[PDB]
Amino acid sequence: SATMRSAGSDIFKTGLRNPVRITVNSSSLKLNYCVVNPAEKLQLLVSILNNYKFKKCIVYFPTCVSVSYFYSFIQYLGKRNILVNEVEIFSLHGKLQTSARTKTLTAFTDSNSVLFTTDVAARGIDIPDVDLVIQLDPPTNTDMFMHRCGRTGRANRVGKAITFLNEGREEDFIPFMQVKNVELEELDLEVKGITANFYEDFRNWILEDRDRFDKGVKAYVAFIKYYSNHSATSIFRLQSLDYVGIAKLYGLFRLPRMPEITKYLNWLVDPPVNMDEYKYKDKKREKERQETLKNISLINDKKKLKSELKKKNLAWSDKTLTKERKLERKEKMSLKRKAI
Amino acid sequence: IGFWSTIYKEMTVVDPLEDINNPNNKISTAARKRRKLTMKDGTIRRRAPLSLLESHTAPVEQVIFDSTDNTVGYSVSQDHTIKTWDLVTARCIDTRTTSYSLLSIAQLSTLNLLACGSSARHITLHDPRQQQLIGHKNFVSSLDTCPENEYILCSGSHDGTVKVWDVRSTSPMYTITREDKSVQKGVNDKVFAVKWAEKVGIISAGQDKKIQINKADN
Amino acid sequence: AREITDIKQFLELTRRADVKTATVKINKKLNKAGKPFRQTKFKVRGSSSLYTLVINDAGKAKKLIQSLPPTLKVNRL
RNA sequence: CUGAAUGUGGAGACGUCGGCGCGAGCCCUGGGAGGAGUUAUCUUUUCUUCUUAACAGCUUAUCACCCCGGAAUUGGUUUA
RNA sequence: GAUAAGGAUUGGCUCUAAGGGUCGGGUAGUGAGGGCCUUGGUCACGGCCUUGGCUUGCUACAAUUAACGAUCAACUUAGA
Repeated sequence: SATMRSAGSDIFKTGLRNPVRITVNSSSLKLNYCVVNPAEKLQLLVSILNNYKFKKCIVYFPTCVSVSYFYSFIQYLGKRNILVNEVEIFSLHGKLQTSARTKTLTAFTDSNSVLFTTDVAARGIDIPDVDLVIQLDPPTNTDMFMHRCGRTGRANRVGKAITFLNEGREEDFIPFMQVKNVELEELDLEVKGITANFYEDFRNWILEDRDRFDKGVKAYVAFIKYYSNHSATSIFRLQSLDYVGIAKLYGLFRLPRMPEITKYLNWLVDPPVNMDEYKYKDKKREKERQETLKNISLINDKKKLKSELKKKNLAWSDKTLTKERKLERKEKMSLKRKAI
Repeated sequence: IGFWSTIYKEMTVVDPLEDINNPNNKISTAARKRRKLTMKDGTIRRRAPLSLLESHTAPVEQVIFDSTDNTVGYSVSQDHTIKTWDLVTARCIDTRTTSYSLLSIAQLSTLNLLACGSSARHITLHDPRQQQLIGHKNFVSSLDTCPENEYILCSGSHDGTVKVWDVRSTSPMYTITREDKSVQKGVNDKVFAVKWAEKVGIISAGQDKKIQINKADN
Repeated sequence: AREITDIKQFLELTRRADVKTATVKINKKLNKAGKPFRQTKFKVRGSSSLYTLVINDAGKAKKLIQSLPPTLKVNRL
């Protein structure tokens, strides 16, 4: 392993008998970072793809649903000729069927190509002629960071790695890498092409198909869970997370009901849009949605009965109802005795 | 038994698609593909029987037309019976019970007899309104009648020998055997078909691939 | 006492030379389905034991009653 | 599913205490089907019956033992 | 009971065996089969032998993110 030192005492779990540890050591590549508002992050990605000089760019995303969702949206942008270049864009996450993954990888390996991939491609595999590596977010574990930007620099080739930061606790990631003997030189990139429309364009593209809305909200919630499972808790704080900024990044117009959203922090679009007139645009699921809508009260009552049965099955529920009775009687007595 | 027409324009047509296409209630994809794989050899015309004569209780081995009436349909089956049929009304008229299963039937209308060769290695003579020929050593599979002589009929059996019989007698008058060097008497030697051709003689065929011709002319 | 399940064994026991009498006992009882039924116990004693055949079918019990020897004294209940 | 002389083995046959597991009888108790008492007032109330022997057939076991396999990143495990 | 919660707008991380079965992809040219036609001779509207114009096969360009869709068959609230 290229980071065999990190698995320190866990090597003896493998059952070594007569072992000999071997360490081999030798500016090949550039390590940059950009500190920008999250809602602009995707736009910045675009401003890199259509301006920088590369043969192959690998763009890393946190989750698989994010890979598919942003791949579709960037394809839609390229349909409108937002970015004009001889760029072919592929997506490759690890939840696909194996044959599709093999075909996508062999098509990308075979002319200027951009890859939207999760951490499946980060480690081990070697695609020649890869010039640019972008980490749209820093990885969940920092040990893999060196792998994600390590796809370049073979034979001291001129390759660049870029990372994006959330402006809130960005002061902790750079020294953390420095202690681990990694120097990240700050890079300033202008956010080209955004005045007022980009989030509006994302929002009005979401309004066309409810599947796009579902994919966007699912990706946002998946990213929130992914951020919850983060090492170096001090550096990556859930409280300091820009929930509104991230939601603006994904084009959503409503914060999903999460414990994080309720505690640490709704309608992003000031004139709200009702879900009743939102059409799924798919014939098979449209009738299912309308049937569920017509059965709103029945499912609501099923959940109400479930809630009551959960109430009666909690710890010493009869005593809790008794205590609520006493508190309610005393409070409703004081509610008039104080006034009189 | 199926009652069919030579002229196919006179029968109701059957549509293999119609079973799975018109109702299309709960036919699965596998069933649909299985049905479709039966029509790969083009779209050939398909017809339904004029009638189904169904009275036997075991598989039917042979059915013949009446040599004179063309409406009477004597048949033999494995349920030990000879049944005569009224083709106009498509029903069984008369039934005769035999002691063993019947494998071949032939008619001698010029002297009014029915020769039914059975699995009991003998041919029974019946009067369709007595004597049995014996000598075969296996299942009697096929029968035929001499066209020029009125009392002579040939029989082929699974023992590899054809035999010509006079109705008035009870023993074979000639026993034809398969003329081949590579044939074995009991390994591959059977007679599945025998024919009395009025212009060439006796035609025999069976387990051996050879089609044998014998003179059988006085 | 002993319980037997074979009807012909019961008939063979009742056909021996030194046999005094046979008892036919009727019981009205419920099955697992809750529907009541009539159960017949045919008891006859051999040399040193009393063999009992239990029949929960009315028709089989009637046939066994009809199949008993005509010279055998039968105790009803 | 034979087994003499001869030589052995088992049951009979064996100190006391502690906790844990299992069974049966008694006690407690719900429904219902009967019977008895009290009832100025209240009391779905108080008492009592609702049982299954030796023997026989089928089935049912912790412990112990056998076969495969070869264990430290030491595992299994009792209230102990 | 796994999977971050359990009145609410539930959708919830990366990699890593399986996640009920089955079926299904274009546009063009030419061979085949069916269907409506029609034309002659032949036997008392119906045969026989002949004449000219929905299924499938072979080649040529797009699609290979079918990462889609269709159908059959399964399934109900673990709380005291």
